[PDB]
Amino acid sequence: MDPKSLVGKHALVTGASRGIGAAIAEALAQAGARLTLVARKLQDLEERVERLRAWTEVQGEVGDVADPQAMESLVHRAQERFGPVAILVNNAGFVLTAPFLEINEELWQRHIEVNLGAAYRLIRLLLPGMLEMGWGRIINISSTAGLTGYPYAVPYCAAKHGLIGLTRALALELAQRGITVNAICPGFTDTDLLQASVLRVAQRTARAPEAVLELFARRNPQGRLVRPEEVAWAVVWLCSEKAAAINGQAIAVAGGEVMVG
Amino acid sequence: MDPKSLVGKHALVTGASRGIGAAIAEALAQAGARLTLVARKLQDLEERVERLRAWTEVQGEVGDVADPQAMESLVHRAQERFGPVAILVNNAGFVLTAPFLEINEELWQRHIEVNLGAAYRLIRLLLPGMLEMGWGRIINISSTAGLTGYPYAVPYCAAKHGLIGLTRALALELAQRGITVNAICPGFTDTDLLQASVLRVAQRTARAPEAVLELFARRNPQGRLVRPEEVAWAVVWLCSEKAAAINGQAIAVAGGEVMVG
Amino acid sequence: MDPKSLVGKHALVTGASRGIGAAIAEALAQAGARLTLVARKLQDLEERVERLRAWTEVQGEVGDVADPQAMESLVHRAQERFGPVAILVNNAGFVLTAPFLEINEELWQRHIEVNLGAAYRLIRLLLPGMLEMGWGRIINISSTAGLTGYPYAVPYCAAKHGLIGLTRALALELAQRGITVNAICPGFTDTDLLQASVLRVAQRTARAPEAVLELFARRNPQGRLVRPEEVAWAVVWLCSEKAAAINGQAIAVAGGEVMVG
Amino acid sequence: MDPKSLVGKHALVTGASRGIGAAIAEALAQAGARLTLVARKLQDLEERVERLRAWTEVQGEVGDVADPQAMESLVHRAQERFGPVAILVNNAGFVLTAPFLEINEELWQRHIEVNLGAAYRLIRLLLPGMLEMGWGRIINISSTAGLTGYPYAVPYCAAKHGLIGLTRALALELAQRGITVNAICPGFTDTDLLQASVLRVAQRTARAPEAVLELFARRNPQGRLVRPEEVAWAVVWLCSEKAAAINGQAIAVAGGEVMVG
Amino acid sequence: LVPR
Ligand SMILES: [Mg+2]
Ligand SMILES: [Mg+2]
Repeated sequence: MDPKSLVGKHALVTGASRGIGAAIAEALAQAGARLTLVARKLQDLEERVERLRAWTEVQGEVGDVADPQAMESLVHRAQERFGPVAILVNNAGFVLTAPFLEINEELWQRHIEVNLGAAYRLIRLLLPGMLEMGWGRIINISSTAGLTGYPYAVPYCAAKHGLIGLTRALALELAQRGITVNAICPGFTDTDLLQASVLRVAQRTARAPEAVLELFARRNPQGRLVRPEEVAWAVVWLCSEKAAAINGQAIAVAGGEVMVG
Repeated sequence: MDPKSLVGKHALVTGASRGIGAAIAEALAQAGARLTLVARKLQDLEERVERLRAWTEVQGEVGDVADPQAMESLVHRAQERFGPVAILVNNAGFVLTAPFLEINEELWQRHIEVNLGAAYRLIRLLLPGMLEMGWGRIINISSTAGLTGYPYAVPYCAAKHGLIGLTRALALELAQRGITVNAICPGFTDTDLLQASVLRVAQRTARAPEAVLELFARRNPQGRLVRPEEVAWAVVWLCSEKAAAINGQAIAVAGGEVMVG
Repeated sequence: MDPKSLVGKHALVTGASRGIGAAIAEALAQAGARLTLVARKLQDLEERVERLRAWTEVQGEVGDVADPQAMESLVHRAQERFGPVAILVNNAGFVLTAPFLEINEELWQRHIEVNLGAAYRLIRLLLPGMLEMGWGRIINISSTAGLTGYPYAVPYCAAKHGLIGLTRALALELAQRGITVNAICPGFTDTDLLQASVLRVAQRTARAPEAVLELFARRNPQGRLVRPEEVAWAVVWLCSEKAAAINGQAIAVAGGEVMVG
Repeated sequence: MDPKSLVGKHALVTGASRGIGAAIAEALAQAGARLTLVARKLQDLEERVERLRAWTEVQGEVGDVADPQAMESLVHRAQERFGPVAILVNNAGFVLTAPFLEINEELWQRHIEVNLGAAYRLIRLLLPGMLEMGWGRIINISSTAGLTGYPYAVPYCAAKHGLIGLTRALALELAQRGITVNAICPGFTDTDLLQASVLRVAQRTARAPEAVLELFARRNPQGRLVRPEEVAWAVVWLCSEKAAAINGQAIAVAGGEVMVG
Repeated sequence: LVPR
């Protein structure tokens, strides 16, 4: 990508304070896009906004993507300051692994609403602006669980696969409207949250954290975790005008764990 | 298949009064399975039960698969009469095509609950019986909308793709527990509901119903609609013990419209 | 199948003397099809023919499927005795696992000619007869290596994927000609050929053959090898007239190792 | 020049004088890679080399990729001038559409050798250099015919699917060796080669070339042909170190015609 | 949540 590629394009990213969302925001900022970063907590969001102001005009907003009323108000405030959103990156996730019979109606609904319902409601709010402008990019951060199954992750796989279905059908519906709809499907990514789970099980099984990291990296044929910057690289690539022919695709960022076709 | 293959196997089929569900019930009845047929209306359900009693012991139960309390009671009554369910065929569907922006929260939720949530709740209720027996078959009737996108059918594609995700993850979870979990994905099938829509468009465009049937059959490379019996043939094939190696699969019954891999 | 049995249908099966091919021939013989069994050696072929004559009219023919002149003559002799071939099961395979740089031009060509070229030439020879009759079934026995990659099996994966490509394009070309073209993709199957591949990789990775057998069965989520009868069950299912809507599909028989969609 | 990403990386591109190959060479030249451009004809290759010397050090070599002896010598000459090849883009293609029965052994072999065999031999020649350097990129330009079937293009689909199988297996084999192997699958692209295919099908189906061009653009949901720049954009994206996690993937560049997963 |  060029240094002044997405200049004058308002991009909104959810789950932006840390991990994958933070790296996506950083890659879009280095490309010149004006950013709206959405996160659940005030801590880490304001620090990310201050850091990314060195490259572009950045803004932060706190809100729960599951709450429709909170998002309807948040979207209005963000579009009032930086205009309509041209690039939307849906990066909200939730996974609680358990045997299928131990998943009650409430936990089933939470997986569906966070991983699929939130993206539906945000697209519904920002799509009129994209249609009015005649150009747009909707990028859904799904997972390898949206392309393949995992035991003990039935609700997560069902919701993430549903996000690929939403991606594919909407890509065809908006094909001749100047908007592309794509999904990026990362495998296990090296985030501060993952490093805490590695350190937790290492402290509980009397093992070194490096030995525990091997268990997480085992599914990746490259023998390592995916870096958040590698997920972000796939996102920024799609925002270019030369990526207009990329539509309805699920790009796996998992070292070969899932090989799409 | 053999004429006395599924003798002594209790099979429960939803959406059994007409179309695909009726053909599935007929094929399972000719194979010798004891049937519990679930449908929303009393009318065609009792007629189907009376017709299928010529081949096997049949039972009819009326209930809304979206209501959990109604299904919890229905399952208890059916298992009291014919014992635990060994074969579950989830065939509940709902589709209302519209532009994405014209899909309110209520309509979005209805697509998710009928096409995905109902299968989750019925599997949750009948899986303990299958685990106790050490053998079972969970067959989810999805659609080609679970494998590819269609414009103006975003919620239907999202829910049907979610049913493939549920299928895949649960197939891995139950792989060494004697149960196979598979999805059958029909394309446009020649049902009384579809024939009403073809006759409606023929009477609105001054065309013969045969010319309108060409538009519906256009996506099928074979130039015809899928027959309900062809969907049923794929269901009964999976119930055999020789189909134990078929697990986590999505079988498209669409003449080549979707070519799986 | 009893109501729509294969009586009066000439079926030709390659690699028929042992393993998957023998189980396919047995299933087709019990269904009433007249069989032409092709194999490289005379030894187990004539024993299989004598055993299967209890169910149907069987014929044995020896030949190398890689040699075009030998197959052109063999086909002529078989069609002279039992008329044109209605069902063709391409079950010729060859795999020699090695690092990519240790695969010379000769060995690369052998993988392409046995696993893909042989199916092309046999379809070219028998397709005019199927078109004349207005009905036919072409069933290509590929592998999970036709749907996913495996290290140290690059030429085998390339040739087996090519067979899926042949399957898909020809299914669309013959969609309205009464013929279905499908592929069955088994995982590791319990055969004498598998035992040779186990001993080969054990001698190359400094491991015991029992550890290699367990490693291959570990790829199958069901914790066991696929039975040849399970592959045969998927073949005979496709030959029914009720399986006319199954076209251009790749059916994985691998317990969930590969989940198609 | 500002984009200094692939500076000091020797990239070899086949089919580089015109169309997709020319756009790939242009994108790699603007990124700072030293280029070896291979084409069958001296015409247009020398002119492309002279034009691209404004951005980077370029070299032109004429040779038939089907001939192994000619390629073995060509590779030696190119590596003598610019050192070992770090990026290999296999963009050799050949398609002659016809009914399956009108494809003789010679024409079948030409499709296999040009679309699949040439990539195998070039990877075999350049992979030792990539392993020695500890870094590499193998990018196979396949097609939507490598992911789905097309009537009247059976040999092209078989060879292009085989190139995806080569891509997948080799990606796993080289996963921990610093090299990624991926395939880019364009749909109908606006090139001089496409105009020849349009004129060929028009002369064979008694239709005007304008009607054939519209029929091919109708398969693309975006209602237009893919631009060569769009295919090139997907190639250069993969060459970055931030695309190291993209391995064993097939990226469709077809507006949503094929939706990978 | 710092704006601007
Ligand atoms: Mg597909
Ligand atoms: Mg897959």
